Amino acid sequence: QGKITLYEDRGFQGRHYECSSDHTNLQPYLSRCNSARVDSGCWMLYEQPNYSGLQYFLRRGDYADHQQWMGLSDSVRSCRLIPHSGSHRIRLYEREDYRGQMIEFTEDCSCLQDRFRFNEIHSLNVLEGSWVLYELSNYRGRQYLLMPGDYRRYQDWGATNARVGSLRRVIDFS
Repeated sequence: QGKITLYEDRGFQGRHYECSSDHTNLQPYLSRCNSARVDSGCWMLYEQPNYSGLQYFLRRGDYADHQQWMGLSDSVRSCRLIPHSGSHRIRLYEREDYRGQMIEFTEDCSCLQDRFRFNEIHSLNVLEGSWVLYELSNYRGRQYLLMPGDYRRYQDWGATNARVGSLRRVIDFS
């Protein structure tokens, strides 16, 4: 299991709270959360409560500022713990309902354009080892979490589109 420490203020100060399980409302404990520390496991922070807004992928390490975990927007009133770390297999599909060209990955892909021509995914099948799609390559944009399941559209993970640049697998071992 994962275990992080979130601090209402940066540099790990002010009020602090340790979460070892999925949460939908941290407002009562944290009013901001400008920094975080991940001891183990992969955690995701949501700008909105009940995971209803933007998400930030966090991994084992120390973050003294939000902008470090890709915090595009301060705040953060909820957080979830990402399960799965065994095998990592996923089958991205061009069109919805697993239609059109398909490609399967089993590791990190910094540059999809090298493995899959299409620059967007409108569906995918995650068998194991949750994944994290990135709008662009070199992981420097938006990020979406794909838990183990069956996706037939991009709206499943609440996305503005399908545009995909890269993808990684979530590991709690590291």
